[PDB]
Amino acid sequence: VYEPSLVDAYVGDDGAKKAVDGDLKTRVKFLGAPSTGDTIVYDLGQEILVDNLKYVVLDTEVDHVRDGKIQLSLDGETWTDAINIGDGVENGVDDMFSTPLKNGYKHGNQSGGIVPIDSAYVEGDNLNQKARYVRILFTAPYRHRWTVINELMINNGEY
Ligand SMILES: [Ca+2]
Ligand SMILES: [Ca+2]
Repeated sequence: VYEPSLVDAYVGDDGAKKAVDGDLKTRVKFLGAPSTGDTIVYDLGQEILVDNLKYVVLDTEVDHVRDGKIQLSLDGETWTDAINIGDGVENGVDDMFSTPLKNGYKHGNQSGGIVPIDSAYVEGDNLNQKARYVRILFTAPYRHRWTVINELMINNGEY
């Protein structure tokens, strides 16, 4: 069994381990704006029955995903939807300074104590998926912001 790690991304980053370190306060920035079809891909380090997936950022984070799918895979061949973000249509520049709450994210007080109150997240629940890899797939460009991840949280961080 191995620690999770980044295996592919559309752009360089300021420390990819920070997305999967189990610490909702540490965050990685991917240092560019996404285009349709771009991905960020992590190895989970072992096969896991994924019941719950959360993508967490701060509740004011402007570098949140606006249009994309967070997907799971067991084999690197089939990717299965877990979380849908946005409508798949490019947002305008008017959305550049929006918080994640403007784009359908939940606030931490909705999380039953799992996500801090000052943070926002999207979630897939009751997923019933076996997985070894997780990715963000961008379904539209957003030229005005980069991408930050505080955590891709698996099964609420349980053992
Ligand atoms: Ca983190
Ligand atoms: Ca959109």
